[PDB]
Amino acid sequence: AETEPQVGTAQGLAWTPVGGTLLTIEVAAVPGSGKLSLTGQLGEVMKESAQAALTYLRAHTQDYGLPEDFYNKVDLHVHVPDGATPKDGPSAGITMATAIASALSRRPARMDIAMTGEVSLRGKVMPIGGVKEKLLAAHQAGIHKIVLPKDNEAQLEELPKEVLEGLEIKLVEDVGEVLEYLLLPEPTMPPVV
Amino acid sequence: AETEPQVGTAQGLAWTPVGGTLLTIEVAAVPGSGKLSLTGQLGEVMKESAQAALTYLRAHTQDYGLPEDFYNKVDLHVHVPDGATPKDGPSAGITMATAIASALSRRPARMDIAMTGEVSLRGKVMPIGGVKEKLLAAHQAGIHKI
Repeated sequence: AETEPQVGTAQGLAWTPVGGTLLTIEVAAVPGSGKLSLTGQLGEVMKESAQAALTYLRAHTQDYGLPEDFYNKVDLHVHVPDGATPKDGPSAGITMATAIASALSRRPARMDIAMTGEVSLRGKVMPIGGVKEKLLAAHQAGIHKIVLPKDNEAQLEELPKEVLEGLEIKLVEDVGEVLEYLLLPEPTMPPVV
Repeated sequence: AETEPQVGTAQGLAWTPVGGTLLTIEVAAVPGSGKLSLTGQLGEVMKESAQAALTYLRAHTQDYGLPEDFYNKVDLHVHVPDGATPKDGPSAGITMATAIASALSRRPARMDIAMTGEVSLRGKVMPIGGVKEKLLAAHQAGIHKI
Protein backbone atom coordinates (compact mmCIF):
# COMPACT_ATOMS: atom_id res chain seq x y z
CA ALA A 1 0.00 0.00 0.00
CA GLU A 2 0.90 3.62 -0.36
CA THR A 3 1.05 5.76 2.75
CA GLU A 4 -0.02 9.29 2.12
CA PRO A 5 -2.94 11.36 0.84
CA GLN A 6 -2.59 11.97 -2.88
CA VAL A 7 -4.52 14.30 -5.16
CA GLY A 8 -6.85 12.65 -7.65
CA THR A 9 -5.72 9.13 -6.84
CA ALA A 10 -7.80 6.39 -5.29
CA GLN A 11 -6.82 3.08 -3.76
CA GLY A 12 -8.96 0.13 -4.80
CA LEU A 13 -9.18 -3.62 -4.54
CA ALA A 14 -9.24 -6.11 -7.38
CA TRP A 15 -9.94 -9.77 -7.81
CA THR A 16 -8.33 -12.59 -9.79
CA PRO A 17 -8.49 -16.36 -9.52
CA VAL A 18 -4.90 -16.28 -8.19
CA GLY A 19 -5.92 -14.17 -5.22
CA GLY A 20 -7.14 -10.61 -5.12
CA THR A 21 -4.91 -7.60 -5.23
CA LEU A 22 -4.69 -3.86 -5.08
CA LEU A 23 -4.93 -1.49 -8.01
CA THR A 24 -4.85 2.29 -7.93
CA ILE A 25 -6.85 4.48 -10.26
CA GLU A 26 -5.18 7.78 -10.98
CA VAL A 27 -6.88 10.32 -13.21
CA ALA A 28 -5.98 13.74 -14.52
CA ALA A 29 -8.15 16.78 -15.07
CA VAL A 30 -6.20 18.73 -17.66
CA PRO A 31 -7.74 21.67 -19.57
CA GLY A 32 -9.18 20.90 -22.96
CA SER A 33 -12.36 20.40 -24.95
CA GLY A 34 -14.12 17.85 -22.78
CA LYS A 35 -13.90 14.17 -23.62
CA LEU A 36 -12.95 11.02 -21.80
CA SER A 37 -9.86 9.02 -22.73
CA LEU A 38 -9.88 5.69 -20.91
CA THR A 39 -6.43 4.15 -21.20
CA GLY A 40 -4.69 1.46 -19.21
CA GLN A 41 -6.29 -1.42 -21.13
CA LEU A 42 -9.82 -1.31 -19.77
CA GLY A 43 -12.78 -3.33 -20.95
CA GLU A 44 -15.99 -1.64 -22.03
CA VAL A 45 -17.83 -2.55 -18.82
CA MET A 46 -15.37 -0.51 -16.80
CA LYS A 47 -15.61 2.27 -19.38
CA GLU A 48 -19.38 2.41 -18.95
CA SER A 49 -18.92 2.30 -15.19
CA ALA A 50 -16.67 5.32 -15.60
CA GLN A 51 -19.27 7.13 -17.70
CA ALA A 52 -21.96 6.29 -15.13
CA ALA A 53 -19.89 7.68 -12.26
CA LEU A 54 -19.07 10.77 -14.29
CA THR A 55 -22.75 11.20 -15.14
CA TYR A 56 -23.63 11.08 -11.45
CA LEU A 57 -21.07 13.79 -10.77
CA ARG A 58 -22.40 15.90 -13.62
CA ALA A 59 -25.82 15.76 -11.96
CA HIS A 60 -24.47 17.13 -8.65
CA THR A 61 -22.08 20.04 -9.05
CA GLN A 62 -23.04 22.27 -6.13
CA ASP A 63 -22.71 19.56 -3.52
CA TYR A 64 -19.04 18.66 -3.72
CA GLY A 65 -17.47 21.99 -4.66
CA LEU A 66 -16.86 21.04 -8.27
CA PRO A 67 -16.49 23.63 -11.02
CA GLU A 68 -19.68 23.87 -13.00
CA ASP A 69 -18.84 23.55 -16.69
CA PHE A 70 -16.36 20.72 -16.42
CA TYR A 71 -18.08 18.88 -19.25
CA ASN A 72 -17.02 21.16 -22.11
CA LYS A 73 -13.80 22.53 -20.59
CA VAL A 74 -11.95 19.70 -18.82
CA ASP A 75 -10.35 16.91 -20.79
CA LEU A 76 -10.43 14.03 -18.33
CA HIS A 77 -7.98 11.17 -18.65
CA VAL A 78 -8.45 7.96 -16.68
CA HIS A 79 -5.41 5.72 -16.36
CA VAL A 80 -5.27 2.42 -14.49
CA PRO A 81 -1.69 1.18 -14.07
CA ASP A 82 -0.16 -0.98 -15.19
CA GLY A 83 -0.39 -1.50 -18.90
CA ALA A 84 -0.55 -4.99 -20.43
CA THR A 85 -2.87 -6.09 -17.60
CA PRO A 86 -6.38 -6.68 -18.97
CA LYS A 87 -8.51 -5.19 -16.16
CA ASP A 88 -12.35 -4.70 -16.34
CA GLY A 89 -15.48 -5.11 -14.36
CA PRO A 90 -18.05 -2.87 -12.62
CA SER A 91 -16.53 -3.43 -9.17
CA ALA A 92 -14.44 -0.27 -9.37
CA GLY A 93 -17.28 1.94 -9.42
CA ILE A 94 -16.81 3.82 -6.18
CA THR A 95 -13.06 4.09 -6.70
CA MET A 96 -13.44 5.86 -10.01
CA ALA A 97 -16.00 8.22 -8.53
CA THR A 98 -13.66 9.15 -5.69
CA ALA A 99 -10.71 9.52 -8.05
CA ILE A 100 -12.60 11.73 -10.50
CA ALA A 101 -14.06 13.83 -7.70
CA SER A 102 -10.69 14.29 -6.02
CA ALA A 103 -9.14 15.31 -9.31
CA LEU A 104 -11.84 17.75 -10.33
CA SER A 105 -12.30 19.16 -6.83
CA ARG A 106 -8.58 19.69 -6.00
CA ARG A 107 -9.08 18.01 -2.63
CA PRO A 108 -6.82 15.02 -1.91
CA ALA A 109 -7.99 11.46 -1.47
CA ARG A 110 -6.60 9.70 1.57
CA MET A 111 -4.97 6.52 0.33
CA ASP A 112 -5.04 4.50 3.56
CA ILE A 113 -8.65 3.34 3.10
CA ALA A 114 -9.32 0.56 0.65
CA MET A 115 -12.68 0.48 -1.06
CA THR A 116 -14.89 -1.23 -3.63
CA GLY A 117 -18.45 -1.16 -4.88
CA GLU A 118 -20.59 -0.56 -7.96
CA VAL A 119 -22.23 2.81 -8.56
CA SER A 120 -25.67 3.27 -10.14
CA LEU A 121 -26.83 6.32 -12.03
CA ARG A 122 -28.97 7.63 -9.16
CA GLY A 123 -26.03 7.25 -6.79
CA LYS A 124 -27.03 3.89 -5.36
CA VAL A 125 -24.09 1.75 -4.26
CA MET A 126 -24.85 -1.83 -5.31
CA PRO A 127 -23.32 -5.09 -4.05
CA ILE A 128 -20.38 -6.87 -5.63
CA GLY A 129 -18.93 -10.36 -5.73
CA GLY A 130 -15.93 -11.72 -3.87
CA VAL A 131 -15.57 -9.56 -0.77
CA LYS A 132 -13.32 -11.92 1.20
CA GLU A 133 -10.33 -12.04 -1.12
CA LYS A 134 -10.37 -8.27 -1.66
CA LEU A 135 -10.39 -7.83 2.12
CA LEU A 136 -7.52 -10.24 2.69
CA ALA A 137 -5.37 -8.58 0.05
CA ALA A 138 -6.23 -5.25 1.65
CA HIS A 139 -5.10 -6.49 5.04
CA GLN A 140 -1.79 -7.84 3.66
CA ALA A 141 -0.65 -4.42 2.52
CA GLY A 142 -1.42 -2.91 5.91
CA ILE A 143 -4.66 -1.00 5.39
CA HIS A 144 -7.10 -0.95 8.28
CA LYS A 145 -10.10 1.08 7.10
CA ILE A 146 -12.55 -0.31 4.53
CA VAL A 147 -15.49 1.03 2.53
CA LEU A 148 -18.14 -1.46 1.41
CA PRO A 149 -21.81 -1.59 0.34
CA LYS A 150 -24.45 -1.97 3.05
CA ASP A 151 -25.82 -4.86 1.00
CA ASN A 152 -22.46 -6.54 1.61
CA GLU A 153 -23.09 -7.32 5.26
CA ALA A 154 -23.74 -11.04 5.07
CA GLN A 155 -20.53 -11.52 3.13
CA LEU A 156 -18.40 -10.62 6.15
CA GLU A 157 -19.19 -13.79 8.10
CA GLU A 158 -16.56 -15.92 6.44
CA LEU A 159 -13.34 -14.11 7.38
CA PRO A 160 -11.24 -15.12 10.38
CA LYS A 161 -11.93 -13.07 13.49
CA GLU A 162 -8.26 -12.21 13.82
CA VAL A 163 -8.67 -10.52 10.47
CA LEU A 164 -12.00 -9.03 11.55
CA GLU A 165 -10.62 -7.61 14.79
CA GLY A 166 -8.42 -5.23 12.81
CA LEU A 167 -10.48 -4.19 9.82
CA GLU A 168 -13.02 -1.53 10.76
CA ILE A 169 -15.66 -1.99 8.08
CA LYS A 170 -17.83 0.91 6.91
CA LEU A 171 -21.09 -0.12 5.25
CA VAL A 172 -22.47 2.59 3.00
CA GLU A 173 -25.55 2.69 0.79
CA ASP A 174 -25.15 5.96 -1.10
CA VAL A 175 -22.33 8.01 -2.58
CA GLY A 176 -22.16 11.08 -0.36
CA GLU A 177 -21.15 8.97 2.62
CA VAL A 178 -18.06 7.75 0.76
CA LEU A 179 -17.38 11.20 -0.71
CA GLU A 180 -17.31 12.64 2.78
CA TYR A 181 -15.38 9.74 4.26
CA LEU A 182 -12.43 9.84 1.81
CA LEU A 183 -11.77 13.53 1.14
CA LEU A 184 -9.76 16.00 3.07
CA PRO A 185 -11.95 19.10 3.41
CA GLU A 186 -9.23 21.33 1.97
CA PRO A 187 -8.26 22.36 -1.55
CA THR A 188 -4.52 22.26 -2.22
CA MET A 189 -3.65 22.93 -5.86
CA PRO A 190 -4.85 25.68 -8.18
CA PRO A 191 -7.80 24.36 -10.21
CA VAL A 192 -8.01 23.37 -13.87
CA VAL A 193 -9.81 26.60 -14.88
CA ALA B 1 24.89 5.36 -31.43
CA GLU B 2 24.40 8.78 -32.94
CA THR B 3 26.87 11.11 -31.29
CA GLU B 4 25.46 14.62 -31.44
CA PRO B 5 22.49 15.76 -29.34
CA GLN B 6 19.46 15.58 -31.62
CA VAL B 7 16.32 17.70 -31.18
CA GLY B 8 13.22 15.58 -30.82
CA THR B 9 15.00 12.26 -30.77
CA ALA B 10 15.65 9.90 -27.86
CA GLN B 11 17.82 6.81 -27.85
CA GLY B 12 15.89 3.84 -26.51
CA LEU B 13 16.24 0.15 -25.79
CA ALA B 14 13.89 -2.57 -26.93
CA TRP B 15 14.26 -6.28 -27.23
CA THR B 16 13.03 -8.99 -29.58
CA PRO B 17 13.51 -12.76 -29.40
CA VAL B 18 16.79 -12.18 -31.28
CA GLY B 19 18.30 -10.11 -28.51
CA GLY B 20 18.42 -6.47 -27.63
CA THR B 21 17.95 -3.74 -30.20
CA LEU B 22 18.26 0.02 -30.13
CA LEU B 23 15.26 2.15 -30.94
CA THR B 24 15.15 5.81 -31.67
CA ILE B 25 12.01 7.86 -31.29
CA GLU B 26 11.71 10.65 -33.80
CA VAL B 27 9.05 13.17 -32.86
CA ALA B 28 7.90 16.17 -34.87
CA ALA B 29 6.00 19.10 -33.40
CA VAL B 30 4.34 20.71 -36.39
CA PRO B 31 1.62 23.40 -36.23
CA GLY B 32 -2.05 22.58 -36.35
CA SER B 33 -4.85 22.52 -33.82
CA GLY B 34 -4.20 19.56 -31.51
CA LYS B 35 -3.97 15.98 -32.78
CA LEU B 36 -1.84 12.92 -32.08
CA SER B 37 -0.73 10.69 -34.93
CA LEU B 38 1.18 7.57 -33.90
CA THR B 39 2.78 5.97 -36.93
CA GLY B 40 5.47 3.37 -37.44
CA GLN B 41 3.21 0.34 -36.75
CA LEU B 42 2.85 0.76 -33.02
CA GLY B 43 0.87 -1.56 -30.79
CA GLU B 44 -2.02 -0.40 -28.68
CA VAL B 45 -0.23 -0.38 -25.32
CA MET B 46 2.56 1.70 -26.78
CA LYS B 47 0.07 4.27 -28.05
CA GLU B 48 -1.47 4.40 -24.59
CA SER B 49 2.01 4.94 -23.14
CA ALA B 50 2.45 7.91 -25.46
CA GLN B 51 -0.94 9.29 -24.42
CA ALA B 52 0.00 8.90 -20.76
CA ALA B 53 3.28 10.74 -21.24
CA LEU B 54 1.55 13.57 -23.07
CA THR B 55 -1.07 13.82 -20.33
CA TYR B 56 1.66 14.09 -17.71
CA LEU B 57 3.36 16.83 -19.70
CA ARG B 58 0.08 18.69 -20.15
CA ALA B 59 -0.33 18.66 -16.39
CA HIS B 60 3.16 20.07 -15.73
CA THR B 61 3.82 22.72 -18.35
CA GLN B 62 5.61 25.27 -16.18
CA ASP B 63 8.24 22.83 -14.94
CA TYR B 64 10.00 22.20 -18.24
CA GLY B 65 9.49 25.26 -20.44
CA LEU B 66 6.79 23.63 -22.57
CA PRO B 67 4.45 26.02 -24.43
CA GLU B 68 1.51 27.60 -22.65
CA ASP B 69 -1.13 25.94 -24.84
CA PHE B 70 -0.36 22.86 -26.89
CA TYR B 71 -3.43 20.72 -26.53
CA ASN B 72 -5.04 22.89 -29.22
CA LYS B 73 -2.19 24.58 -31.11
CA VAL B 74 0.22 21.76 -32.07
CA ASP B 75 -0.39 18.57 -34.00
CA LEU B 76 2.24 16.21 -32.66
CA HIS B 77 3.46 13.28 -34.73
CA VAL B 78 5.48 10.41 -33.31
CA HIS B 79 7.34 8.18 -35.75
CA VAL B 80 9.26 5.08 -34.69
CA PRO B 81 11.56 3.82 -37.47
CA ASP B 82 11.76 1.48 -39.21
CA GLY B 83 8.42 0.89 -40.85
CA ALA B 84 8.35 -2.89 -40.99
CA THR B 85 9.04 -3.67 -37.34
CA PRO B 86 5.82 -4.32 -35.35
CA LYS B 87 6.63 -3.01 -31.80
CA ASP B 88 4.72 -3.45 -28.43
CA GLY B 89 4.87 -3.58 -24.74
CA PRO B 90 4.91 -0.66 -22.23
CA SER B 91 8.72 -0.55 -21.86
CA ALA B 92 9.28 2.71 -23.67
CA GLY B 93 7.57 5.38 -22.00
CA ILE B 94 10.16 7.60 -20.54
CA THR B 95 11.97 7.83 -23.85
CA MET B 96 8.69 9.06 -25.31
CA ALA B 97 8.48 11.66 -22.57
CA THR B 98 12.06 12.70 -23.28
CA ALA B 99 11.47 12.98 -27.02
CA ILE B 100 8.18 14.84 -26.65
CA ALA B 101 9.58 17.32 -24.14
CA SER B 102 12.65 17.96 -26.27
CA ALA B 103 10.52 18.50 -29.36
CA LEU B 104 8.15 20.78 -27.50
CA SER B 105 10.94 22.65 -25.72
CA ARG B 106 13.71 22.73 -28.39
CA ARG B 107 16.49 21.50 -26.16
CA PRO B 108 18.41 18.65 -27.82
CA ALA B 109 18.28 15.34 -26.00
CA ARG B 110 21.50 13.44 -25.41
CA MET B 111 21.97 10.49 -27.72
CA ASP B 112 24.82 8.90 -25.77
CA ILE B 113 22.49 7.71 -23.00
CA ALA B 114 20.20 4.75 -23.42
CA MET B 115 17.02 4.59 -21.36
CA THR B 116 14.00 2.44 -20.58
CA GLY B 117 11.07 2.57 -18.22
CA GLU B 118 7.29 2.59 -17.92
CA VAL B 119 5.59 5.84 -16.93
CA SER B 120 2.64 6.60 -14.66
CA LEU B 121 0.25 9.51 -14.77
CA ARG B 122 1.40 11.11 -11.53
CA GLY B 123 4.89 10.80 -12.95
CA LYS B 124 6.24 7.70 -11.26
CA VAL B 125 8.64 5.46 -13.17
CA MET B 126 7.42 1.95 -12.75
CA PRO B 127 9.70 -1.06 -13.25
CA ILE B 128 9.94 -3.05 -16.46
CA GLY B 129 11.39 -6.31 -17.73
CA GLY B 130 14.31 -7.52 -19.81
CA VAL B 131 17.09 -5.41 -18.32
CA LYS B 132 19.86 -7.85 -19.30
CA GLU B 133 19.52 -7.93 -23.10
CA LYS B 134 18.83 -4.20 -23.21
CA LEU B 135 22.01 -3.35 -21.37
CA LEU B 136 24.05 -5.82 -23.42
CA ALA B 137 22.85 -4.23 -26.64
CA ALA B 138 23.45 -0.79 -25.19
CA HIS B 139 27.03 -1.81 -24.51
CA GLN B 140 27.74 -3.44 -27.89
CA ALA B 141 26.66 -0.29 -29.69
CA GLY B 142 29.12 1.63 -27.54
CA ILE B 143 26.81 3.41 -25.10
CA HIS B 144 28.20 3.66 -21.58
CA LYS B 145 25.64 5.66 -19.56
CA ILE B 146 22.27 4.06 -18.79
